[PDB]
Amino acid sequence: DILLTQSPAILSVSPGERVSFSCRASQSIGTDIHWYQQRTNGSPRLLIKYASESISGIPSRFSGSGSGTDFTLSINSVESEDIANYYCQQSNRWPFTFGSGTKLEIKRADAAPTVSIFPPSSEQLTSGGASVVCFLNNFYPKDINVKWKIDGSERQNGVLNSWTDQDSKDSTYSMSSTLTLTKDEYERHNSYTCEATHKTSTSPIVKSFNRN
Amino acid sequence: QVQLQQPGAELVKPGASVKLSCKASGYTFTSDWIHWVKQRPGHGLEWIGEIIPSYGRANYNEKIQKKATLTADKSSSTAFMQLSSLTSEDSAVYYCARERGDGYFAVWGAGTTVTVSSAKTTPPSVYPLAPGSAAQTNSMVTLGCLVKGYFPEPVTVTWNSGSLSSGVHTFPAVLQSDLYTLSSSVTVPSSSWPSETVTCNVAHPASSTKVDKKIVPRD
Amino acid sequence: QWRAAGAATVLLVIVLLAGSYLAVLAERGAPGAQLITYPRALWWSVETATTVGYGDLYPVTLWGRCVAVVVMVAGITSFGLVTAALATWF
Ligand SMILES: [K+]
Ligand SMILES: [K+]
Ligand SMILES: [K+]
Ligand SMILES: [K+]
Ligand SMILES: [K+]
Repeated sequence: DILLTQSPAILSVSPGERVSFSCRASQSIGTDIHWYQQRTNGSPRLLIKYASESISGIPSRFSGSGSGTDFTLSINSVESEDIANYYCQQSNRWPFTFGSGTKLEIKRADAAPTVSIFPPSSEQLTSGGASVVCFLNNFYPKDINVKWKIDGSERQNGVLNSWTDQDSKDSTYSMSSTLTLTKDEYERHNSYTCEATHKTSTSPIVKSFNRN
Repeated sequence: QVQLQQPGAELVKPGASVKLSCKASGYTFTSDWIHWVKQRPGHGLEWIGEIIPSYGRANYNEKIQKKATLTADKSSSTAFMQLSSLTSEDSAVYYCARERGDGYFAVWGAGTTVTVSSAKTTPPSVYPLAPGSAAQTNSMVTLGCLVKGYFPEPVTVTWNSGSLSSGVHTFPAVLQSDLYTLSSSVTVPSSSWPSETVTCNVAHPASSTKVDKKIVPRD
Repeated sequence: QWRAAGAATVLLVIVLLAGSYLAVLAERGAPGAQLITYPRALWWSVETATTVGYGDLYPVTLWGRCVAVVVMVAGITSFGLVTAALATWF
């Protein structure tokens, strides 16, 4: 069966710059190669067919070239919406096979995170549970640290974090940090604070609120 | 209109089997082939097999253990994939795709998330996330909704029935004690809220539930 | 009768199309098979009927080969006639 090699697995480019994805077939497949785009949580979408044929609905920005064993998918002037995984697929011989995929990463300007802290809802408290949620939104680079403090004392237990993939809207990243406690544990504490430490600042960005 | 319709999710206990469906619309030709592709989280696309509805013959990827059996109903224009004796290795998103006999997948279904686990189904609890009374608002305000205690994945979160897309971030779910939890973020001009309503819609395919939660300022 | 043999043209076009469809149907599932898409399968068929057989495409399965054999004869018989008729009326 035909092996499709896509290397590098990750490609980093600056905004508006031209980028080229590589696809090499283990044997000659003429121009029987097709490219698909798959955004985070989305289904694959056909971009180019038979190595270089345009698909209606796809931005002129996208183009393909090559024949034989080496193929290229190019994007003229990359923009945020192009952030996604790209796969090649061959139909020269049975069975059809897919390349392992290349992720497009965009290197934009640094951006400090927008921090928001939210007290648990009354609806949740009514169930004997209390979740304190903190959003660290739209920052770059993605490297970032979050710290929790209850009544001035760092807290670690009950904290779960989640990081999004690079956003196809503005090339930034976001992170959520959730401190879950029982209604009781929550009732015997005054202030809850979330602190974000990011490259954009020598000092942490802090948001707090008192249960009263 | 949606050319290929697939159910959102299927929970299967280890060892059991499940039959996935793919309802097709739009032009149909005797030369159409319906393909199935498997994709595990964080991984690539794996071809499973294909079937030609007009004749009923199916072919399968020889490189992998055969878990699927493909069939097709011409009268209902529906293709089916029976997956049997599943294990956690079979947990993944399964896409169906249509090829006009010319080599490329013109269109794909939204995919069916299959989870192989012994755990039981559980609808999510949706809680509001409104700023505290001491929070200073800028020219923009950030709101959100907490979706926790659901199983299995996935859940789809939209704002104002989908009319609100810009300024929205939905974080990947985290698994703890056989239950998932995630939050979604939305940012709108500070002046428009609460004057203009902001509601999140949470759909959980596995439990056939969809609830709405209006986000209003704290008391 | 001259343009009545021109009916072979009708037959041929049918065998070519059926051949192409059948060819793909027979070939897919065969690791390495290249005759797996309709358009080129249609080109393969003419290439075969006209007996030009370039080698850029050919069946590797048993039924594929059977379909091929049918297409070949269809071609030979068909062209045989159209040639014999053009020879008559001239
Ligand atoms: K010859
Ligand atoms: K020859
Ligand atoms: K030859
Ligand atoms: K040769
Ligand atoms: K001859």
